Amino acid sequence: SYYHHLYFQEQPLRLPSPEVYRFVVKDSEENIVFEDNLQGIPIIKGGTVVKLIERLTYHMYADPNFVRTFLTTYRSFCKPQELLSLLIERFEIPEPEPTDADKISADLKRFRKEYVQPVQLRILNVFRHWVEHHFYDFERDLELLERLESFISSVRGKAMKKWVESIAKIIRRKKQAITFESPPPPIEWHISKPGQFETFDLMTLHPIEIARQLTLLESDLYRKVQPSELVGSVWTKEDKEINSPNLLKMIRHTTNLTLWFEKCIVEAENFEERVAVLSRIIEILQVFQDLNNFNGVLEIVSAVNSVSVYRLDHTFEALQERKRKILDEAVELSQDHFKKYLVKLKSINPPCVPFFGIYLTNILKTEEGNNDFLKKKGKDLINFSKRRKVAEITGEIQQYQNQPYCLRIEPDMRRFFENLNPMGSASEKEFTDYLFNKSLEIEPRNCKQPPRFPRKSTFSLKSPGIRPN
Ligand SMILES: C[C@H]1CN(c2nc(Nc3ccc(O)cc3)nc3ccccc23)CCCN1
Repeated sequence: SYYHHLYFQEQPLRLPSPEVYRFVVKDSEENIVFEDNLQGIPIIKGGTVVKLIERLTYHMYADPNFVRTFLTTYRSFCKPQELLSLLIERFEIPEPEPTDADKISADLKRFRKEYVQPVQLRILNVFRHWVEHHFYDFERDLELLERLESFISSVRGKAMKKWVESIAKIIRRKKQAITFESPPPPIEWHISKPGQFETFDLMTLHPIEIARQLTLLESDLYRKVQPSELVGSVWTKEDKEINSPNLLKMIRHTTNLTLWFEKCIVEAENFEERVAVLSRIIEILQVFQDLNNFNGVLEIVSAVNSVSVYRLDHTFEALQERKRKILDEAVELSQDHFKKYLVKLKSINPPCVPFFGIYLTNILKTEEGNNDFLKKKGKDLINFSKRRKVAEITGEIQQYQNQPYCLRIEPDMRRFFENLNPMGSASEKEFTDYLFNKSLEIEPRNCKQPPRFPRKSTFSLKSPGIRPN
């Protein structure tokens, strides 16, 4: 009564009624649309969530690319509990009502072999991919895992036991949860010595080791970001702390470090000390560059572009020309929408830390420039092509996440950079206003030379340089 729709048309497969199994409703413009201008598997443009689930577990062929993109992006259109219920509903396939003749027929044998078993195995593959690559869904919702484990314990049949045991094995391993191929260089120390963590500061630590330790820290933060933290702009929305925890740590580290570089410059009231502070920051930038940490490079560029720093003409003119040329070459990476940076990224060799902000910007642009739904007369369809476009960008982020640095962690220095709090008790607005007022104090408008302020420390301003020892 219901049927599934090259050089010969074979007999149609008989299916159960949609009244008892939602997924066999005929495809139409009102429930699924394909990228027909794009090219063996048809590319899904959008559909109802029921049709997306049907195609996620399609009986005719496997679709690994859709499975991957779906499981990365589905939270922007479907809740995890809802997804599990839909997959279970998909699994529990009723057989077509036997005709007066059946009351095993050839049609029913076809149905179990061509439809039921393939769809059920597709679902088990989706479960496997789900727990393998998105197990945080199950850490975040213990009931979701209980439902899944209970369901797979109900799956009968020798043919499916190996899939069930493969899923259970992954769950087992997930619930349970540094070597060097060549010797990392010795940790570098300047004025602050090992263990003296209360004296740690921008000018007392070694500029080489500041850049190394910030690079190890930023590499770790970058590596831990999952693509679903970026989908649907969830890191800016209500539940951001639950849905984007690693992304937020990355963003907040960058905010704090950029403000700290600004603070170090503007609070150096003594002119010669401030020029030495800026010069040291440029040396840290150089080492970031040597390490291919372009996140760190552009954090420093961002800091010197802050108004309170940028307006310090006397400080930039007092820089050695050699320091000026290094700074300005890095600033030019960012110009014309990061043209030169993007050329450099495509050519570098690992390990590296890419500039994270450009991905965030491109995802926000894509989220804003595409509608979540395709508009229909009846129920509007989920715009899946939008999610694919976002997944393309998150796929780029992941290329650089398995690239460890041959550098030794310094635990005290790592804690120092994890605990930076340049704002004190000020709000961001208060702190920004404070920095600008301090800028005005240390280089007043139209001063022909900066006023004299006392030196802040009694140490040499001389850098140890960026040659490793
Ligand atoms: C004279 C500038 C001062 N300045 C900067 N100068 C330079 N380079 C520079 C070239 C020639 C020179 O004689 C001295 C410095 N690089 C920067 C990089 C990041 C932020 C600001 C600046 C800030 C205001 C613009 N006017």
